[PDB]
Amino acid sequence: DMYIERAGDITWEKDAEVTGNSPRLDVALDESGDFSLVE
Amino acid sequence: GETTDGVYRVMTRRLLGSTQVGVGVMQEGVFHTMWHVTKGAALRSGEGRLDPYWGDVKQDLVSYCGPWKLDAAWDGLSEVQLLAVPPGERAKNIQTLPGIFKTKDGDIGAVALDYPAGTSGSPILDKCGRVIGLYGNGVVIKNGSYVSAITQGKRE
Ligand SMILES: Cc1cc(CO)c2cccc(NC(=O)C3CCNCC3)c2n1
Repeated sequence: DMYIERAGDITWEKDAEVTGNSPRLDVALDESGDFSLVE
Repeated sequence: GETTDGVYRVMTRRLLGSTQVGVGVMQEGVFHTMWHVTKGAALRSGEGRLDPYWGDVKQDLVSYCGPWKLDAAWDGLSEVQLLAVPPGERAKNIQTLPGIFKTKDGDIGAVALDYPAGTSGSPILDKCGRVIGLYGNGVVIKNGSYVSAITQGKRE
C-alpha cells in the first residue's frame, strides 16, 4: 500500500547546477509505453 | 489528506523498510505521476485515500482525484529544470537544454540526466515554473547512460 510525502515547492531556481547534453535520437514507442532506439 | 500544490515522494512499506518507488505533482487538487510508478493502485495521503481517475499505459501517465491538469509545453529552444527528488535525498533543481526523441508520430523533448528509477515522476519546469512534463520513461543509449522523455499529458 503506497503513500505520499511532500518534498518541496515547484519553483524555478537561479544558479541551479547547469549540466547534461542535448542528444537527438531516433526512437520507437511500442504499445507497452517502452521507447526503443531505431538505428 | 495533504492537498497543497507541489512535489511529493511516492513510498511503499510492502518491501524492506520504506522504499521510494517514484515522485508526483499536486496541482489544482489532482495528483500526477507515471503509470509504471503506481500501476494504477490507490494511494494514501496521511489518512485520506487518493483514487485513480485517468491513466494510459502507453503515455505512461496516471492522474488521481481528477483529470490531468498540466498543459504547459517545452518551447523547443530554452533550458529547463528537472526538480529531481531522488530516494533518501533532498529535492534539487538541475538546469539542462533538452535533446530530442524523433518518432514516426512527431518529436518529443528529452533530458540526458541519469537518476535512480525511484526518481520517476519528478517534474521538469520552464523558467515561469510551469510543469512541461514528468521525468522517468526513457531509453539506455550506446554508452550505457539513461535519457528520459519529457512526458506531458493532455488537459481537457
Ligand atoms: C534502466 C533504467 C535506468 C534508469 C536510471 O539509470 C531509469 C531511471 C528512471 C526510469 C527508468 N525506467 C524507465 O524508463 C522504464 C522504461 C520502460 N517503461 C517504463 C519505465 C530507468 N530505467
